[PDB]
Amino acid sequence: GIIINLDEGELCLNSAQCKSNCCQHDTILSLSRCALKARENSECSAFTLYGVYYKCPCERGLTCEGDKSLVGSITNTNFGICHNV
Amino acid sequence: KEVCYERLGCFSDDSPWSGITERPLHILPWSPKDVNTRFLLYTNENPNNFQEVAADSSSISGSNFKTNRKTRFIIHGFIDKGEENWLANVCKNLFKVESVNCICVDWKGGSRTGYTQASQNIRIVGAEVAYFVEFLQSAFGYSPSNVHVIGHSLGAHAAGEAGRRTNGTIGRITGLDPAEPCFQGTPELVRLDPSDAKFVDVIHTDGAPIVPNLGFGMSQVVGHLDFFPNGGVEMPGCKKNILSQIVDIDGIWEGTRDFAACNHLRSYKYYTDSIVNPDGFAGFPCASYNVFTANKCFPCPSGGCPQMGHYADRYPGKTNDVGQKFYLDTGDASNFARWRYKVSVTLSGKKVTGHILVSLFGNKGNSKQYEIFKGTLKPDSTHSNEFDSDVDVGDLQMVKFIWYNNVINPTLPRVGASKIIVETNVGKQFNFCSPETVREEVLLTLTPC
Ligand SMILES: CCCCCCCCO[C@@H]1O[C@H](CO)[C@@H](O)[C@H](O)[C@H]1O
Ligand SMILES: CCCCCCCCO[C@@H]1O[C@H](CO)[C@@H](O)[C@H](O)[C@H]1O
Ligand SMILES: CCCCCCCCO[C@@H]1O[C@H](CO)[C@@H](O)[C@H](O)[C@H]1O
Ligand SMILES: CCCCCCCCO[C@@H]1O[C@H](CO)[C@@H](O)[C@H](O)[C@H]1O
Ligand SMILES: CCCCCCCCO[C@H]1O[C@H](CO)[C@@H](O)[C@H](O)[C@H]1O
Ligand SMILES: *[P@@](=O)(CCCCCCCCCCC)OC
Ligand SMILES: [Ca+2]
Repeated sequence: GIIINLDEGELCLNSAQCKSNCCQHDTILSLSRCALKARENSECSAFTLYGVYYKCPCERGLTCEGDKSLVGSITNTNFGICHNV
Repeated sequence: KEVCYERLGCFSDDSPWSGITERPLHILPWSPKDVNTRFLLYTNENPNNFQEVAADSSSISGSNFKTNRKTRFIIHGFIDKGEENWLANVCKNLFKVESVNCICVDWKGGSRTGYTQASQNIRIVGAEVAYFVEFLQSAFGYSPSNVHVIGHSLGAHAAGEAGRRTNGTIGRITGLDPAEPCFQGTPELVRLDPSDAKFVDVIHTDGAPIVPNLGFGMSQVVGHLDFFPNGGVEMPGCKKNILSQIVDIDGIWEGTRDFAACNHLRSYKYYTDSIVNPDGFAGFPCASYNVFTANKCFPCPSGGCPQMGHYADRYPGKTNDVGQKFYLDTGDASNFARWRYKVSVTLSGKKVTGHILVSLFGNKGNSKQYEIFKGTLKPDSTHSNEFDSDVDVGDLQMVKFIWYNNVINPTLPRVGASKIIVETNVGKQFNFCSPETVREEVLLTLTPC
């Protein structure tokens, strides 16, 4: 909390705090820590407004392809896979 | 002064045991009864419940101990007990790859006291283990070459005491961050050294001076093969802030231990992973660790690199010389395994300022993008860098180049990689080519050439 430039595995409240811009947690009721962004061909999440992810956004030049829904946005579940273009 | 015990012999406070710069105090070890060394057996037959055995035919006989397979003893250090999860956690991983008699040596009766007294208590424990080994030899004709003793901290020296008494006939000892105070710089009689076992391999993870740095382990080289992962002084993932160390993914207890001595405990954490990752810990022979990170000790030499950890005994030249230093980097969290590569990118396109990244694609998968260089990106210039990948990609089929910079030029430049050469740790080279160029933040896919 109130501490910027955090490392992976360090607890966080929001992605702004993480060097890798992804504060992540696997479930709703569980602590979130800084995690690396999704590499190509693995699971990701569409950039969000909630600050944290259940899956991280992709690395540079990569697109997280998957179904993007209105429900998926409010629920932070706009999942997909990292693809080149 | 001399105090003698049945079974174990005498113990004296003569030099060098006491009365020297490193060990001034004249301390004698506690009684065998007090130290209360216990042998807790685990096997493939009994992986979750320990059968407490002892150096007596009825014990070995009534129990699951099989005389036709290796035996590995695990001795803890100061404050710990043989029932600590990390110990049994090692046997359980061993059960994943071999049939074995896993023996956890508990001596909390002597480890949960003043350190100077724990350091002396170490000799009763060594004595207890050599007694048990000689017993297995005499009683069952079991060879001490089938014996492997693993010892963490103080236990590394207790393992060395147990080897002294068996005249270096035990197969091997693995010192997991041998304690420094009261042992570094002293004579071999008093500590682990290559002569205690047929082969001695050591993992160094907390070698900073005890004062003022408080590094619990030694920097001094004490075996045949001495490994210094991450340089052997500061381990990645250790310097997290207080709240994060304590509230880490493994529960409070693990977190708390790590708050207290993360680097030090990394040695057994590394060893446990190597067991199930036989090629994940290639150590590189090198003058020092700075020369290693300076990209001057790659790839593995002819004949190979020794694997740090469990598979270090598979190394052909393990006893060719003593104190051979190897370097390597690991991960900052479980599955500490890393595979080192080297990539040489020759630039094309426009001279710009930025960071260049590369990701590898092979039969077994692909990796993260790794920064190869950052600064002035001038055409036809080549830049190399070695890095530790969290995945083994196998045979390379493709490499994707990519660059970017915090300041976007109003001209919209295009930078390319005319050639990228990937070299694996065993010396295999793959070449990739491209005539194309790309805007920043667009992957340039290079194909085999
Ligand atoms: C419900 C379970 C998920 C909660 C969030 C899990 C965050 C785990 O996170 C991981 O922790 C390690 C050390 O703690 C770091 O090395 C990893 O890089 C980090 O991402
Ligand atoms: C005394 C602490 C109260 C304020 C702490 C707020 C943030 C605590 O941590 C939060 O816990 C939640 C459930 O464990 C997770 O969903 C959050 O992602 C996690 O960061
Ligand atoms: C050494 C004096 C205090 C010992 C620590 C007591 C509290 C932590 O104790 C630990 O609790 C954990 C959960 O049961 C277990 O994993 C450990 O085996 C147990 O010792
Ligand atoms: C996909 C596989 C993720 C494995 C992440 C590691 C899970 C927990 O295992 C390990 O336990 C130790 C306890 O102190 C820590 O030091 C390690 O770094 C931690 O990662
Ligand atoms: C093992 C019994 C003695 C423990 C002494 C603990 C003294 C403080 O030391 C510890 O805390 C420091 C900060 O958290 C860490 O940086 C060190 O790596 C660790 O040794
Ligand atoms: P190893 O058995 C002990 C390594 C050296 C520790 C000495 C420190 C104890 C004195 C108090 C200072 C913190 O650890 C498991
Ligand atoms: Ca010795």
